[PDB]
Order: sequence, then structure tokens, then C-alpha cells
Amino acid sequence: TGRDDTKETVYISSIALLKMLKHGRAGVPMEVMGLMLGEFVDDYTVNVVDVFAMPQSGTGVSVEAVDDVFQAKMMDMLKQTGRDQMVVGWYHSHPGFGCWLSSVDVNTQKSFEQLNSRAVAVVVDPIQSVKGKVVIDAFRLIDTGALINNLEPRQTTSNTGLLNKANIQALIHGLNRHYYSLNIDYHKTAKETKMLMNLHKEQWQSGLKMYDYEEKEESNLAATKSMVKIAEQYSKRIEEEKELTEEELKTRYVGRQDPKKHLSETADETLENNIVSVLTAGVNSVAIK
Amino acid sequence: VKDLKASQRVCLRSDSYMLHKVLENKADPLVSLMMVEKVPDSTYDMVGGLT
Amino acid sequence: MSLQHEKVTIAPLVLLSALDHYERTQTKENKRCVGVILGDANSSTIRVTNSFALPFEEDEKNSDVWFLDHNYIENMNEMCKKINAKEKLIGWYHSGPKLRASDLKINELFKKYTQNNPLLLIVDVKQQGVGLPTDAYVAIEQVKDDGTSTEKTFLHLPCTIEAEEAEEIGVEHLLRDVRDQAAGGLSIRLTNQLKSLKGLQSKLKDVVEYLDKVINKELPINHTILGKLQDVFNLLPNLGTPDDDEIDVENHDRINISNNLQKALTVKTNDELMVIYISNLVRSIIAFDDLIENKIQNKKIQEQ
Amino acid sequence: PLVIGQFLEPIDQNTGIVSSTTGMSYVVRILSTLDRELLKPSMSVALH
Repeated sequence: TGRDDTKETVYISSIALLKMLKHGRAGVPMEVMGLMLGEFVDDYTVNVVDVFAMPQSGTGVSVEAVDDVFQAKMMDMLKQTGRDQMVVGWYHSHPGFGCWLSSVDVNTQKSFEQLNSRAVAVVVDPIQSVKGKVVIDAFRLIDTGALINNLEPRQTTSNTGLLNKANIQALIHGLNRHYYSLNIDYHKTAKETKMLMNLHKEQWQSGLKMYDYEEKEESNLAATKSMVKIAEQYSKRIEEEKELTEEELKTRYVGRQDPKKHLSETADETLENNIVSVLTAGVNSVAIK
Repeated sequence: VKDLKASQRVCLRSDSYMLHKVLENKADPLVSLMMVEKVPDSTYDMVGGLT
Repeated sequence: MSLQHEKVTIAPLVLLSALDHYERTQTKENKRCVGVILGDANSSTIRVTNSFALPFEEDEKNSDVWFLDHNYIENMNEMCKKINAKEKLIGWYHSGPKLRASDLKINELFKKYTQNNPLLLIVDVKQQGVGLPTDAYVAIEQVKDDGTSTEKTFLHLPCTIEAEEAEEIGVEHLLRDVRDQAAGGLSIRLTNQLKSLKGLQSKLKDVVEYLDKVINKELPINHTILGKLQDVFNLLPNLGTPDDDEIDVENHDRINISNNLQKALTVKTNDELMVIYISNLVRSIIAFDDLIENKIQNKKIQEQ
Repeated sequence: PLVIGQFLEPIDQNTGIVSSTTGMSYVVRILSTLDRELLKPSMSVALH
């Protein structure tokens, strides 16, 4: 044939993720749209370098609800700064339901497909997102020819061949009907990594400050006293231990959320803080004068 | 469906309401009623005098 | 204009955008990408939400020559009011690497478009300092320290950087390091004490040097620097005072409790040992029992 | 954010049955290192 009908693994930068997410969530509940600017290379790579949002609508995303006068005006700026790049797909946020596509969004999808042969749709649902990465997938049109003549899974070949689900129920429904989903990847250069992270100027101040001592008499006093109540129960657990079954041990003497595990945990965690506190205090006095 | 019977509680999954596991526990106010009152530790010997 | 401006929080979208713009205008070798900074202001906390490049030139021969596009700003402001309602021009960024005195002159013109005092937000594109690269400034006017010449000069506003909870999740998990914005165990907190002290060491050196160059080279006097640094000496602790004696009572109290915590953990690991010692006797008996029991099995087969 | 239910009964000891003020009834998984001794009496509970 004349095609290879394969979907790209989508590389989304640092620069693009935050813009997509910030606009989706401030704007939610209300479906919102905007284009994605990038670079196309290969047939298995598509870059989402930058993005810009396009104005709100309460009629959801349609081809009759977009502002083309706005798109034009932006591309005119884009040329005067010398940053012009080609449109590589489009992004939208659904307002409250998982990544899937409705009919209205297939109509919007179809025309980006015509404009640029390969293009992606990245769909951000920012209120089922909690790791900044979950419930964000890319999608791409499946042709009607692809279903009936089995030219749909040529995108499972010459790639990793894995698809990682965020919503099992929601993806699987549109996976045969009207889209094929392929997994998303993230990227940055090393200049970006350092910027994204930052180094704090208060990182050095909080190192060299020993906290108030009123809060420290309280800390030691409270902690050492609390470990007496559970120290006693640690004996009663192990009165017998030669009895079979781990759940059994916990049911006889009420060792549920074990007194060995809790008491130890308390011993390690107050211990970590006290060593660091005597360290900070001794550092400041010897250092400064 | 043989491991199922009519009027046996059954747990479900997600919004599909696909069957998950079987509930052999049945939560009722009949039960809570007994739960406050516990298993009593009055013994026969205390009612000793009349056997 | 504005008399409320203490701190400028910066989201890491803004810091990255500025960085990108420098490298997508092809402006390098200490030439300047200057752009407008967008977001809410006229608040104690200034928050910069977004940024975009402006057309900009400079000639370093004469810095009284530069190109700033007058069409472009208006058009961008109109567009930017649509996307978020947060966005309005609250200053301009400079791409650094330092604060040139050429930056006053630009700031002077920039005041007209703005609805506030414009901010001069330096974002360094090559990383610097034990502290942040990003240092914020506001144009104010004041009298010098020679009691002569009222000069418009730039007031440092400190920075700590912040992002909404919308942006932040994507930051935390994209990051694939230890992080100086989060921390793990004790081991990482030993690291932190070495890093924090190293910053003091370097910073002290700059203060001494500055004192040298005033009495050698003979740069003009500043009672802002000399006056603040006067305070430092009275704040200074000294040794042999009753106060240090009260530190030592607290050091005994905290190490003693750390001794009892350690003893406790000796009994905990003394438990694990036992469980294994019990496990060892049970495993060794049943392991051997099986072999014996198998010999009898084999024996039935052989017999007929 | 959390949404307030009322804890009914344990059906296991790692999975429970609750009701909500949402207008519904669920089966929920009980997260570890929390008290399983104070789910015996029906008392208000919070679900994510």
C-alpha cells in the first residue's frame, strides 16, 4: 500500500505539559481547546515542543466554536519573533470524565488529520489527574478501511508494542470504535532539568538555623512518654510466639497494627530528628563565632 | 452462575457492575442490635442456689 | 502604580518559557531576549503566570540604542486577556546574566504601557548561585548615601518559587532525581548540612572582598550595605556567656534520649534473631522427616 | 478533599461496606496502618 498506518510515540516536553494542565484545570468544568506546535520527524516520533490555548466556549469543542481569526493573529506574532513551527495536532480537556472521545470531538479530530497526515490529540482530564501524568493520553483517528481489511494494528509493530491504561474501562471502549491509543512519553534537555528542579536560597538558610528550644523540650518529653504505653503491649504480644499463623498472633493478644512495627517506627523517626538537631546546633555555635 | 444463588449478596466492580466477589456477609440493624450487647459473661455458678 | 510588592513567586512554566525563547530567537553570546511577563500583580505577592517573547535588539557598542516593537505588545495583550483572566503586563524579563545599568533605560520607557510599576525580573539562562538563578527587582527612587544625586535604582525583592497544585503534580513526578525541593532519609539530610554551610562560606568571602575594594579601588560608599552589616556585629554571639552553658544542658538531654532510643532498637533486632532461631529448628526437623518418609514409599515399589 | 460517609460494618477486615451523603452505597477498601478497632461501632468515616 501507499501508507504504513502507524501512530507515533508522542514526546511531550516540560514546556508543553504544564501549559496544557494549568489551562485545563482553571478552565474546568467547561471543555477547552488550543493547538499544539511541534516538529515532525520519522513516523514513529512526533514532538509537542510548545502549545497555546484558544478561547473558551460553553458549547464544548466544535469546528464551529473555534476562533480562526485568533489562530491567524498568533501565527502573525510567531513570525515576527522568528519561532514559527508547524502545527502538529491539537489538545483539549474534557471537563470531568476519563479520556475517551465523544462524536463531536471526532469531527474536530478529522480535520487536523486532513491538514497534517499524521497528527495526535492529547486529552487532559485534570481532575482525575493526580500525578500530573495520569489520565492524560494521546489518541489518533482510525480509518474505516483499517477496521474491515485489518490494517488497524500496524502501530503495535515497529514500536514498543505496549499500551499502558489509566482508565481501563474508558480506553477500551473507543479502542475499536473510533480511535487507536498508543502510549505517551516525556522529555527534556539537561538545561531544562536544572531549571525545572531549581536550587533554593532558603535551602541554605534552614540548614543553619536551629529551631526554638521550647518545641524541643516538648518534642523529647512527649515522644519518650508515648513509647511507655506501647512498650508494655510489646511484652504481651510475645508471651507466646511459637503458635502458628501470622494473623493468629495478632488475633489472640490484639496485636493488630503490630506493637513491634509501631514502636520501632517511633524509635527510628524521633532518632533521625534528634541526631540532626544536635548536629545543626553544634554547627551554628562553632561556625558563627 | 452455579456458585450463585438467588438472594445471596454479591459485590460489584467499577461502573460496569461486573461481578467481583461474593458477599457472604449481610449487614443489617438486626446484627448491630446484638453487637452492642456482646456474648455475656454471667455464668451458672452465680445463679447457684437453685439448680 | 504599585506600592504593594514584596516577593515575586514564579512558576517553573515561566522559567522554562524564558529559557526556550533565548534558544528559539537564536540570541546568544551575551545578547538579549527580552520578553513581557504576564500574571497577576498589585499585590504583596506578585505571581507571574505566563511569559511570551517580544521582538528585541541590542547593540553593546552604545546601549542607548535598542529595538522594541510597539505594534506587538498591544496585539499580544488582547489575545492574552482571552486565555486566562490572570494575564496582564506586570513587567518585562531580562535574560541576564547580570544586572547591567542599561536596564534602567529600558525600564523607563516600559512604564508607560504598564498599569503598575514594571518589574525587572532577571532569569539567568546558565544557572547560578547556591541560591536561585532567579532574582526579581522593582524600580523605586531614592536618595544615595553621599547625600547627593536622587537616582532611580533597583530594589531587590527576594524570591522563593511557587506553582499551583495544578502545575505541581506534573513537576514532582517528571523529576527523576533526589530533588532540592523534597528529601528522603537521614542520609540526604547529612548532604543538606554540608551544602547549606558551603553557601555561607562563599557568601562571607564576597562580603570581605567588597570591604577591600571600597578602601583600595575606591568605589563610592553605601550606608545601605555598611549599615546592614553594622547590625551583624551586634547580633553576633560570643563565647564564655551563660547562654552557651544552657546549650550544653540541652545537648545532654537530646543525646541521652538518642542513647535510650538506640538501646530500644537493640531489643528489636534481638527479636528478629529469635524468630529465625525458632524458624531454623522447625525447618530442619520437617526437611529431614520427608526424606525418611520417602524411603518407605520407594520400598513398596521395589518389593514386588 | 474528602467526602463524609458513615461506616456501617466490616465485611472483611481490609474491605468494608459504607454509605455516603452522596446518596449512594459502596464497597471500599480499607487502607492499612489505621485502626480497625474503631470500625466496630458505626461512626462517621471519610472516603476519598
